[PDB]
Amino acid sequence: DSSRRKWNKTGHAVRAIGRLSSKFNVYIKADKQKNGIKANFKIRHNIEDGGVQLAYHYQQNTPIGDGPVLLPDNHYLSVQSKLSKDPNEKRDHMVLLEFVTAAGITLGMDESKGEELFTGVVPILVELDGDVNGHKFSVSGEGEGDATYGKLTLKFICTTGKLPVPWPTLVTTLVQCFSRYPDHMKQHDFFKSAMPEGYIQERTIFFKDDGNYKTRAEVKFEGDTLVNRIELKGIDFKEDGNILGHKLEYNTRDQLTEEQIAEFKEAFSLFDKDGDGTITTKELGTVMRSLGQNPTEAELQDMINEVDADGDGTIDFPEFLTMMARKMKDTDSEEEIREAFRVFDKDGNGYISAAELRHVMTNLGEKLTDEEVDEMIREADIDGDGQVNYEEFVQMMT
Ligand SMILES: [Ca+2]
Ligand SMILES: [Ca+2]
Ligand SMILES: [Ca+2]
Ligand SMILES: [Ca+2]
Repeated sequence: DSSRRKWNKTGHAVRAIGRLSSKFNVYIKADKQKNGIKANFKIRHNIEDGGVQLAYHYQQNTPIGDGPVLLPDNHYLSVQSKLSKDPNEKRDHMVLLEFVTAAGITLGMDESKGEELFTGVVPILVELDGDVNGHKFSVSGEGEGDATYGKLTLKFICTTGKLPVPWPTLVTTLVQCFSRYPDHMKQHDFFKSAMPEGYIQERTIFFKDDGNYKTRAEVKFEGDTLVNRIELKGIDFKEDGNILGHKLEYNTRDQLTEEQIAEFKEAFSLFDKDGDGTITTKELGTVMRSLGQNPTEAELQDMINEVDADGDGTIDFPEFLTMMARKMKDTDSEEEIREAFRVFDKDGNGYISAAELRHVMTNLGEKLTDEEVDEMIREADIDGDGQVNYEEFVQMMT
């Protein structure tokens, strides 16, 4: 089991570097000329019997009123969503709990008049009129937002009967003014600064190998209620694809196992060489270099920033756990592991020998004995040739 733990560990570190290089958040930038903002992000929709349907989002927001707004430096929003059902509700519907937090600006230490409209709980009304491939529909929703906690609680109904697209594909269209901006980032909250007059939010959402939604929404106060009024047009969908075919998973209740957390702590340790419970840009750097990469300082800083939910400048184990729960496609993961193979196979002969394995594991800070190295080789060596080929490496690293 201990040669297997060493392979487990190594596979997890290789995958961790890939995930630290991926972009899962909502990336916001200023658009000075338009007195607003742009955003881009990808949503990974789980496909019921396996796989991920990507939805590439592009976004622009512009103020409705004439007053000055806050134009942000580059940052992101991190969103966690739960979709559920009301067992009493006979209409086609969705119950949504969401938490949204601004991050991506590094404080490096542990901890608008519009903003005043958000200091407590605010009631919300949502209205959507859609047309996807000529299928006309309407959604109505109501709830509350509490921007102190970044929290949204809403129930939505399809008021025209059965919803012709899956509910998860509408979540992003169905009030980013309820994001929680940390105290060090209040100057960057464009969304609240545009209130009460509000903003227009426009998106195009490209479902890969399928159709697209284009949306236009007005988000503004009407008296004390924050209202999101939306028109959605979807075109070029496949009648048989994941959207019009209802092939998408509703809720992804999918928490990590105890063994998996156990395995992820061992991977964490391989990064956290000083043992202080944190991974710094330097520690990440050292691991990346022993795996044949040459990241710049700014690239290390960006990688940590992508997962540094608390903005303290380092990755702690909870942050690491969130990151390792990030899905990469079966075939994404794949270039990482190929790269790793080429790094392990020092002479490039297509086999990792025991001497080459030792060399790398040592540089990864496992000091192994002659026997421990042969134990690892034997574990992976399916064809018995005494060395590890690509196909055998894949088996161990996945
Ligand atoms: Ca450390
Ligand atoms: Ca952190
Ligand atoms: Ca070799
Ligand atoms: Ca072999």
